[PDB]
Amino acid sequence: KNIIIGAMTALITPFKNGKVDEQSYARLIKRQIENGIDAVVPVGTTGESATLTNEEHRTCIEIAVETCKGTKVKVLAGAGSNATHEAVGLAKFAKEHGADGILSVAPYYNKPTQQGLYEHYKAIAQSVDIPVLLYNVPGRTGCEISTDTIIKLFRDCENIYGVKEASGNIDKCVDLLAHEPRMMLISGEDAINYPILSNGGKGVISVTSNLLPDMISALTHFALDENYKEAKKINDELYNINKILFCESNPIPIKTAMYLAGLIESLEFRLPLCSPSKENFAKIEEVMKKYKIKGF
Amino acid sequence: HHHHHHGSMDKNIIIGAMTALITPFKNGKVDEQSYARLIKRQIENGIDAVVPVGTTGESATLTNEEHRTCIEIAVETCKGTKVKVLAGAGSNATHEAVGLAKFAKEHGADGILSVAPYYNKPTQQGLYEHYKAIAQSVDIPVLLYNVPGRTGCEISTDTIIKLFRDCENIYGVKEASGNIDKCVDLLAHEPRMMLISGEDAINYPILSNGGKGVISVTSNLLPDMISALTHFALDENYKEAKKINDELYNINKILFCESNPIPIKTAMYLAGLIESLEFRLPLCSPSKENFAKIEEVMKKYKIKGF
Amino acid sequence: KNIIIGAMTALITPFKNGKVDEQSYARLIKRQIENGIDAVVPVGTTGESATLTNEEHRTCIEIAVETCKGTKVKVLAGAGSNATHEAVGLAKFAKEHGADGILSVAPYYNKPTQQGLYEHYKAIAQSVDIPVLLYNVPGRTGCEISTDTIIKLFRDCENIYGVKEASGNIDKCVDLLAHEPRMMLISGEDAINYPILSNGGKGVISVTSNLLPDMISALTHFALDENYKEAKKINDELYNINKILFCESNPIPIKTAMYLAGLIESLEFRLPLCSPSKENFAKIEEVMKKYKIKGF
Amino acid sequence: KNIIIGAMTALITPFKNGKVDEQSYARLIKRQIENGIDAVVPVGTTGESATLTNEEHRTCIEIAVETCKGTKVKVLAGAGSNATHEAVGLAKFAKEHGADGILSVAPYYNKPTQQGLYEHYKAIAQSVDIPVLLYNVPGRTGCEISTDTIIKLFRDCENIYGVKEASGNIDKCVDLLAHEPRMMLISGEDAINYPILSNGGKGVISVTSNLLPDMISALTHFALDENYKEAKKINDELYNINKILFCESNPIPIKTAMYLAGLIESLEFRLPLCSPSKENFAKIEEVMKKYKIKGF
Ligand SMILES: N[C@@H](CCCC[NH3+])C(=O)O
Ligand SMILES: N[C@@H](CCCC[NH3+])C(=O)O
Ligand SMILES: N[C@@H](CCCC[NH3+])C(=O)O
Ligand SMILES: N[C@@H](CCCC[NH3+])C(=O)O
Ligand SMILES: [Mg+2]
Ligand SMILES: [Mg+2]
Ligand SMILES: [Mg+2]
Ligand SMILES: [Mg+2]
Ligand SMILES: [Mg+2]
Ligand SMILES: [Mg+2]
Ligand SMILES: [Mg+2]
Ligand SMILES: [Mg+2]
Ligand SMILES: [Mg+2]
Ligand SMILES: [Mg+2]
Repeated sequence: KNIIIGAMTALITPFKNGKVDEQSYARLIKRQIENGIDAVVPVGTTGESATLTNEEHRTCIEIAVETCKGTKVKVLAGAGSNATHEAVGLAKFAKEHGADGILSVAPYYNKPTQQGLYEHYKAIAQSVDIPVLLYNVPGRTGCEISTDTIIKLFRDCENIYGVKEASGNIDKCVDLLAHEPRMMLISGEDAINYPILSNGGKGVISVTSNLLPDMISALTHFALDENYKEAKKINDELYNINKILFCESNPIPIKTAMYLAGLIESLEFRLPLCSPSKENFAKIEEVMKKYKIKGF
Repeated sequence: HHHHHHGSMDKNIIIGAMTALITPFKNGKVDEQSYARLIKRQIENGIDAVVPVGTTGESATLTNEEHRTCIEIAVETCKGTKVKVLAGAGSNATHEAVGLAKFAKEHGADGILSVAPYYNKPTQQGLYEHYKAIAQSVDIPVLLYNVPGRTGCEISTDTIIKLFRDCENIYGVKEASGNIDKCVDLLAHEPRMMLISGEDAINYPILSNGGKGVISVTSNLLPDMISALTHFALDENYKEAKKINDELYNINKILFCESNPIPIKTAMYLAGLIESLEFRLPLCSPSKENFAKIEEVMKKYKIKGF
Repeated sequence: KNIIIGAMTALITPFKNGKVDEQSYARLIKRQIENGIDAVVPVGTTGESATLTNEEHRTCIEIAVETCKGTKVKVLAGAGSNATHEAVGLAKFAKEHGADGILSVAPYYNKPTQQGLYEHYKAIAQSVDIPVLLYNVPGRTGCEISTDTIIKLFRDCENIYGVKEASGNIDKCVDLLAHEPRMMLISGEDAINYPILSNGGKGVISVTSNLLPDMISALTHFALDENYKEAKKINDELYNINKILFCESNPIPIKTAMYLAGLIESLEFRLPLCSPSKENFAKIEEVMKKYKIKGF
Repeated sequence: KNIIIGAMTALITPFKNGKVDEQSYARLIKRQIENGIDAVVPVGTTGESATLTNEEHRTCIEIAVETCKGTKVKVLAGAGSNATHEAVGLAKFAKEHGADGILSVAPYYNKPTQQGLYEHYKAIAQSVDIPVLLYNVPGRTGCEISTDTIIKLFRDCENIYGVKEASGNIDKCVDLLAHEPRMMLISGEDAINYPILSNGGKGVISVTSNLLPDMISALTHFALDENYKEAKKINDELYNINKILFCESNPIPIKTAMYLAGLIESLEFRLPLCSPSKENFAKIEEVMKKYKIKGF
């Protein structure tokens, strides 16, 4: 099986005058590459998938692919949708425009059954010939991909090689790798990156790495080298910033932090996302003071 | 200039017994001629309003063109009758929801339903700005829609009341949260709003506390019973309304043994009201066990034909 | 069946120098009788069941029985326990000492199965010949008595006549009375007293009635006569105090309010229960100013 | 601080004819000592604390103390209660009768505030001079000891040295040891024993070790010696039995399994606990067949 693992960043999407700032997007991706990141994920939840147009979603995949040329860094394109026909179209676009793989979030809002989830992902995997990583985040979608469904998809479909888990459920992470140890479990919760890696997870798809790419990369690579002491030391040091980046719904805090660090020009969202409360803005600024934030 | 005193300024409303219409498919396309026939069946069985393309209508998997087409068919079919069209126009992107709202206005809908943004979990401030922009885009009634089990977010009682008091067109909320405490909270602090039940099994408890209508899944199958329940309740004949709500519990519950609208489409198919048990992925046929369970509950109810 | 319905009060237990103030207990119950209450419940959760000794628990049942002699008010003695042999002993004491019926909370902490709950209540009901009211409060016990178990118990044991529901689940209340309309459903959540009664419930067991017995009494009797408009008006007017009485864990706010109204001499709890925060103390006082509180 | 760490067993309490089988209890403890277990915990939830009399609870502490005398195995006596005066009395008994420390579950059913929890445990810790381990299990108690309260108690009272966590929340486990790495975090959920130990936890209090003391012992000692690969291997191999032992509420499955293994003479509980369902009886019987169960 082809795989995409290691330290990965769920990229924020910067706006200027309501438009995607395509030149700041490329600059932010190069900053990730230059700080030890193994792959980048354009247009996930962190990238404001919901409020981009279909053209804008596709444009950001192209920029990521272009920016990573000549490097070892891969593009795991965000291509999920709650409509199977939309998700297949995004999968085919990413394949035909040079992405190395795709991420595929579980359908949100319409709550498919486990059978429907299996048929949803089977259609996606049959549409392309590049790796497909499942993405489970029940707090946002309203549904859960069960362990049985995940494992069945891993064994029945060639391109499906693992799952990104954002469920705060370490028991399920043990369940997954105890019954299918060949799968690639990827952490989708920054605060518990180390516990997932220490149980055999093979990477992270990170919000914090937008701000601190070198620290997330070092944490992951320490763990992959079985230097558990050093990986845990970074995970413990990062807890305070990992928590404050979710005081409000992601990506509101991380964009606030990137703005306070001078890495994005303006603190701009697309509705229904908005600026954080003045209280939480001050809380984020205060937590940041304990970390050394790399520039460009 | 904006202000905070819209509560008692005359708000156009859409209340009574309302149906969240299923969307029939034929060879993967919207069966536009079965859609019109089903809406006419609703009109002839005492329903006061219809809601095209909600969650029950598989809004998520329809294209933008198909979503707009189904609103047009509903508007056309209810012309010359007392039945209103409350167009489903929600989106998790504010610019999409504004575009749908303006479409519904410009093509003759009587009002709009607007679900709270799903998946991206906006803050209460974000929800306020989301709804504020939608309501300022049109001049027809806007009913908020709270269903946290599907969206991942909740519109607070405080936010709902602020929107009611700050914007002219927001006139109430459809609640699908299984939280009768919140329903008491809403009408005790803002009794001028229209609380609409979005949970069939508890239609009567919501109406008995001052709710003014239902937006029902069960009425797809049994429109006469849901309409009679509501009109009994609106006339304060609570004994007869409760008697029907009790009779419908078994079917109200079994219609969610799997995720709506999988059971209701199965039942409409078992009743001969649609030609195919067709969904758009990721939705699918129910399990064989749940199929039998649905068939088996239906037998105790009288289902009106065409 | 023989039943105990209507407006009922979950009595607070006052302490004086670390012992139960038995003369304040009697004075408080007499205040309930004179303000339209139909029954009183000694030693529930509100009465600090957990921290009373077995002798004090039994003494408090005795005081309630004595005080309601010669009146229309009944005593529904609190007799629950998470050990069946303890719950049987309390039930038999209540019977032998003149209680009109018993309330029996579902076993807490040890989480029995539905089969175990059935055997638990069957042994209790067979031990006495007075009415037994089940009590479901999953947020405190960790278990739920299923609708099926409640209906089975109602139909299989002669003296079990209903359930007190404190689960915030109006769907379950419709389920209960649609499938077994002969049972007595009793509200155990003050804020939704009117919605439960309007669906056919026949009474409440109230925390707020400790402070405002006349208002809860009028609400219940209005509703039982199908004067729903007048009952809803009181339920709506009581929402603010109904909510603030749970700003902290019951019975901390209600005992605070009774002290703030001068109805008890000292604001004393038994650890692990404690006085509320300074802020919540002031918040309860401010909500109270909007209500008419009867004295002695 | 004095501490009690390592691989520990939450002992089942066998009954025979409705009484505690005191000779089987001692025999079971000797089996634990002989399989590398570092300490035993009499009368927890697994020991049916709720349904034992005050005298039976105290007797089982005495049997554990006597059976482990002259050996290296410690006794961490279960002494919790939802009434502070009861918990202090149990704590003093354990001290006066030779226990090495005490475990003290957070108060169940009456839901104290964080301030009440602090005063509850401060009173317990001041009553004795032996180590005190807190016990958080919100699914059974209805309350949670916050990270702040645990750390404050650890820093303010000499005897309080850690917490047994049974909340399925690895984020909280990272939170605890990142802000107070000197405390002893003890796993209270068998399925995730290895992830908690891999983050710096120093022991387990196990249900599964009743049946497989050698395997739980080996898992813990592998982890404490930083052989993470071998500890994970055992944790992964134990997942199936760890899960089936909670198909129904603990200790119903574990007693069933001990009965099926011939380690106790009768499968009898005290109401409200009861035998499992017939299908669940068969399910436990299977999972056991994949494991090698040591005898006496
Ligand atoms: N509002 C749409 C937009 C999708 C286009 C970007 N992926 C959704 O969240 O599904
Ligand atoms: N999957 C998209 C499609 C919307 C198309 C119009 N109903 C969504 O649910 O937002
Ligand atoms: N702590 C004991 C007290 C029993 C005394 C009677 N309520 C319990 O909660 O079960
Ligand atoms: N049922 C009481 C009795 C305890 C006696 C031994 N701790 C309780 O669970 O607290
Ligand atoms: Mg995706
Ligand atoms: Mg700046
Ligand atoms: Mg006409
Ligand atoms: Mg909508
Ligand atoms: Mg107000
Ligand atoms: Mg009781
Ligand atoms: Mg008791
Ligand atoms: Mg009258
Ligand atoms: Mg204990
Ligand atoms: Mg735990």
